Amino acid sequence: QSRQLFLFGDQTADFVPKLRSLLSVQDSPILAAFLDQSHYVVRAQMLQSMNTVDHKLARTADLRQMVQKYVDGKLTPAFRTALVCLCQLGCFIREYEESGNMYPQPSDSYVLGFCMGSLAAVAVSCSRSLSELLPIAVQTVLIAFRLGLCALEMRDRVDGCSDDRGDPWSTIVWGLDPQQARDQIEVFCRTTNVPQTRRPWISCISKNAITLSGSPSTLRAFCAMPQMAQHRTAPIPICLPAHNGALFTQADITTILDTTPTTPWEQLPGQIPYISHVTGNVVQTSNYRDLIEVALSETLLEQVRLDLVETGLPRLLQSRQVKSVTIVPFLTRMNETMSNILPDSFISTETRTDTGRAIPASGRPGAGKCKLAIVSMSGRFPESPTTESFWDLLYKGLDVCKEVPRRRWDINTHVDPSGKARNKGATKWGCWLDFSGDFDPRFFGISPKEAPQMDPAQRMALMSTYEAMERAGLVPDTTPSTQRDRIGVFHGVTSNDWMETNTAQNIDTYFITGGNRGFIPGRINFCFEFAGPSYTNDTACSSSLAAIHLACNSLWRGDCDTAVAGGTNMIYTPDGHTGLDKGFFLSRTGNCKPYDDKADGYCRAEGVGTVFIKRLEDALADNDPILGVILDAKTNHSAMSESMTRPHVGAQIDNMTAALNTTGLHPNDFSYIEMHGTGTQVGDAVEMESVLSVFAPSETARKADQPLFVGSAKANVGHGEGVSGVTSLIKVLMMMQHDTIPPHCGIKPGSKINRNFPDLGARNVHIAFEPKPWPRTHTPRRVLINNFSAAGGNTALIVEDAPERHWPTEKDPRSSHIVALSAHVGASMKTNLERLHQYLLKNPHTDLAQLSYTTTARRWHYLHRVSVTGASVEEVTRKLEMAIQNGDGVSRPKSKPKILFAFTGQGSQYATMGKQVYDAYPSFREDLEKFDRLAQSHGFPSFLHVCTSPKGDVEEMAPVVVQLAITCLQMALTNLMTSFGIRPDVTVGHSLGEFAALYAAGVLSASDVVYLVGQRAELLQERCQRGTHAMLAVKATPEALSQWIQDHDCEVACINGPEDTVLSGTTKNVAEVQRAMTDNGIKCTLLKLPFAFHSAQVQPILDDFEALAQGATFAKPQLLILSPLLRTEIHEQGVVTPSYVAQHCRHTVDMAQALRSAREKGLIDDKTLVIELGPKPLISGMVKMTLGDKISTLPTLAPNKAIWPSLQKILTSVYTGGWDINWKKYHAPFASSQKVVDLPSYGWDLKDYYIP
Amino acid sequence: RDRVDGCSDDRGDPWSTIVWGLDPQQARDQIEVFCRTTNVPQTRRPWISCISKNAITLSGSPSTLRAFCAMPQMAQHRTAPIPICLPAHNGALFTQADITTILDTTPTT
Repeated sequence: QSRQLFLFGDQTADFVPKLRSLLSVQDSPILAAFLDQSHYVVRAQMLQSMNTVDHKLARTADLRQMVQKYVDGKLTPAFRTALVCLCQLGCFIREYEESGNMYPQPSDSYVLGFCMGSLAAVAVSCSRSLSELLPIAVQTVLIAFRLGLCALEMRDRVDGCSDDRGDPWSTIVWGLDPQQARDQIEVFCRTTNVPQTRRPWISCISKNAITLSGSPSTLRAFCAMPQMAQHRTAPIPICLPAHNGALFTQADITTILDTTPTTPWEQLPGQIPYISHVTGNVVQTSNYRDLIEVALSETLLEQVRLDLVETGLPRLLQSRQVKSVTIVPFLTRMNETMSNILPDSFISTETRTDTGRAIPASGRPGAGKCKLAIVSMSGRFPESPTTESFWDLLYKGLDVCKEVPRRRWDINTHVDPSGKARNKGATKWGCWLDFSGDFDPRFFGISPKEAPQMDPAQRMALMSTYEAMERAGLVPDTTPSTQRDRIGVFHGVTSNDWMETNTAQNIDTYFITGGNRGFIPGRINFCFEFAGPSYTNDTACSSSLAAIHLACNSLWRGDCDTAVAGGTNMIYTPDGHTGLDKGFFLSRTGNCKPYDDKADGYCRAEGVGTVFIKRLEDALADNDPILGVILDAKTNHSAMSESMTRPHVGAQIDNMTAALNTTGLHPNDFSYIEMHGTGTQVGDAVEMESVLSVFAPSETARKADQPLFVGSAKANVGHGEGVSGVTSLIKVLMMMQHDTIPPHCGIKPGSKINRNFPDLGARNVHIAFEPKPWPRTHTPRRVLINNFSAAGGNTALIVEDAPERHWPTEKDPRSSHIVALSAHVGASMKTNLERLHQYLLKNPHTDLAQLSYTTTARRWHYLHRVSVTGASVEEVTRKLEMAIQNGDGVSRPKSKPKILFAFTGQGSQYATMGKQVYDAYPSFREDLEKFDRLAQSHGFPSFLHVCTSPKGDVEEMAPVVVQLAITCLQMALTNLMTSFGIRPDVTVGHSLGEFAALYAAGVLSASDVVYLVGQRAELLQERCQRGTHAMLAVKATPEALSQWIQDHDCEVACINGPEDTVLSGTTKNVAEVQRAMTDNGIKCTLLKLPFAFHSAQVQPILDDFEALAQGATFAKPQLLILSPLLRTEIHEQGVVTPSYVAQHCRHTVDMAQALRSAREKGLIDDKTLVIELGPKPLISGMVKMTLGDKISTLPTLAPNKAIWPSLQKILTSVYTGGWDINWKKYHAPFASSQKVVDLPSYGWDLKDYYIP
Repeated sequence: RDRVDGCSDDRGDPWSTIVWGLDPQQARDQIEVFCRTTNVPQTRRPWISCISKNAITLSGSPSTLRAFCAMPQMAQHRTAPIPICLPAHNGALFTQADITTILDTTPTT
């Protein structure tokens, strides 16, 4: 039968690319565990067996840093053995963890390893599943690291002068017989007098070649001599001894297997047969420890005989498969090489190779090992009250360095000699925000008296946070990630001006409480009701970026699902100017002016900045507008510096390298570096060499046609000293938005770069002087952000490009759309209306469905409200203009109108009933099909064909089907209105709609309504006779008809209004009454019916129907029920019983009296919404005639009409009344429109709360 | 469960019980007679969920199920309640359409 061969290679392989592949896999738990544990064990072992100087150079915290330091020549040759074994085992683990294949088994597998590739073979052969292989593989990696240390020691014991001579200890010589090579070695060593320990030896004996190992000096002298010139040679870059039984001994292996006891040697027996690379035979079955010892003996004590392997492997299978069915192909699984040899030696029989990754996808990577999506942003910057103005200022390369105005403080009042007194300034520059006093306290539930005592930074942070929340379409408690208890606030602030100390004009009890320093995030938590973790950070000049790091850490740990990371910097008290302007740290000139031969300092600036961060999975599920993705945050300290102030090049290099190692990206994947650009003459020099060392190390470096640009927002707005990190992140996100690298304003056109950067261009590192196109392509654009502080802390943030998801374009079936606006006052209502109107005029091509989705489902709805419906953006624009002109929302609302559900009788049936809602909302369709199945399980025929098929009207339809169709349609409509959030306050049904009213009131369950209606209809069909009675609609008061009814034996069926009554009786009596009152001028309508309820025709079924109704459960009403039978209200448990339901079908429907009594009792006023549920509005006329024209009746369905005008009028009226709609369920079945449109920001009702 | 007993949001009482020493056919006949005599709607009838060899399990709405057991001709049998409060194992209440709705958000190519 077929078998599989697993092959493992030696150290000669190229493992760095493959190992880099393993470190990037994402949905493999065992592989991640294997990498973590292998690094842990090697980290433990390398302290014991390394000297102090060599350990400090090679010390690593993670496997990615180990792989980095290996390629930099900071490790030793001992690490190569460990890393190659680790790569082989990780490759096996990934191959079998991604395909989901059955683990290799003893009876269908073989394992073979070459020249230290046998350790992984032993580990794999001693396992039954991938769970048992994890600890064994970690132990094997430890043993492989110990094998490398033993060979390094022997290398130094033979050639102590070869600490630098890591030259090839081996070479390949072609066309040389082993015996001739042996004799030549002997003669050369005898003639040249070489010590016995330096003699060459043959490591490997292949068929067309042999490998010669030895000390580089003697080996090269032996090869570089006559009698070997004919042979072609190739050095092998390995620099360790091996395969020499004259140098190693069993006692060397015993030292390797020292820290590896397992209580039973057979704790791990062997399963898969094992083949030796020095014999070509199957090794006798043993346990793990006895097989590792064999592997090390073969590696260090014996010659690797590849010719014997090639001869014996074919014979091994031939002796086995011959006893089996037949010799069949061989799957060959490889890790480094030696496949290509096997199919050639095998083409005599059997061979194949492998590949695969075919298990179902999973849930996205967890809280860790996952990217963080920035979904919105906001802030305030100098001369930029928005992020749009900030970009417009970046684009042209403006600097806004400016002196203090009289608004904050007048320098002329400070005119005085050298400031040796208190509160004496020494510098005059500074970039303040003119718009600092503006606030809207009422939006945040704050008294206008309390507002002046608040810290301005706090108020601007509040408004910016709301703006960022608006820009992401984030509504708390609407998605799993936006539950109020899963939202944290992470603020970074270092200097608080006039927040806790200065105030003297006014003091109250609520002065220090509420604003100490922890009340910025605390007040954000309280005002927005965020009940997750809350922190503040002081890292002075990297407070905001370190706070973003803390927020990312909380998101990676799982402490929150959404993070609000920001920062503020205020200079309201200019006292800080004096302190810094003593060591020349501050500047007596303009803006920061980053790296150049002109730098003299930096200018302080104020600002605010907010970003909302989620995990990428949560933002993808919420349909949020991702701005960018965070890949890694890193922080360290430049503690090993001459002073805290002095920056250290090594520390910054280490931080940037750590970020790069974590992300797994090459330095050539980065197109922009956002530098800290402190502005000091020497400060920027250190950062530039750090950047070049990390990113553009040399000329002709990997930079060939991929330029790197550098710059900093400190050139445009100054040094934020706490908002620098958020400012830089916001700048970088707005570069991806506009696909443009802004010009750099640090260097004047007539100036020159600093002489310490002589050949920036030669390295392919440029500084934009004009806006540069930065197009968005299929390859994401990566940016590195840097932040430093004079406290010594360094933060580095790597930001990627957001992906392109699908945005499923598809036409929306709706013909019109609703656009909703709201505000907490009238001024804001007018402002928001004007802003949306201007926006739509400026962008006439916007999507209307997505506009509706954004305005309704992705917004919070305040007191004042407005709605508009249009078929296109132009119609909506006209209607918005009319709303602006007429007011429409500027006046306070009131009274929250009551909602009455009215259910129509049985004269409203028609084919294709409610088919438009059935085709619009899957929930309605599911409910209707559920009710049809429920009726079928009750013993009644299916009625669903009434509401879908257009064939057949009354010919093939019995009363049961049409009555059940009407009733179940009304119940489904009730469920649909309940989903949208519409809760009735009272119910009323006419004749057959009474049951739906009871269902809506909570009295009956769905089965009890179906049961009662169907049983009543079946009794009617069975007992009564069709066509005996008739109904007569008469335009006369029921009192005036007493004589005509008391003489012709008729009866009053329904009293539908003050002058509308329906009479019932036999056909002869009905005709006689019609003739009699026709001659009197009365207008009558004759209705022919097969069965006449509320007449004498239903007497026989009364007793039977009352007995059946005993089985139904009548519960306590949950809401008022208007009873046309009792002509009063029902609000107790015992009123509705089987006796009530029996009388209802026989006595008169006094709809007029029920409505009149409800009006008198004050239960329904004229300003209440009467939502008419049913196939056709008939109680609307009753309500209009009985109560008046001042009551609004809202139909649902109609025979030949579109639902959307009617459905949207209900939602609009309820929404404008003051009630809350479940807008997410109104938009749910239309995925095309579920995209957030970038609309204007909130129309803040701003006022100047400036304190003198 | 809510479609049959909307007044059983609080009545999460045992929708099932175990009755020992009752033949399935005798239980079926007694259920039929009780339902015919007491005029119970077709959706509230008891049904046998499980048929072991020594016992059977009777499922139904708690109100009708307890009234059926709490009557003569079943006093002899020892009964215990199963604290489960959901319907199941009833082809007269569920249908292939319910299963199709269940397997909605589960396509594999």
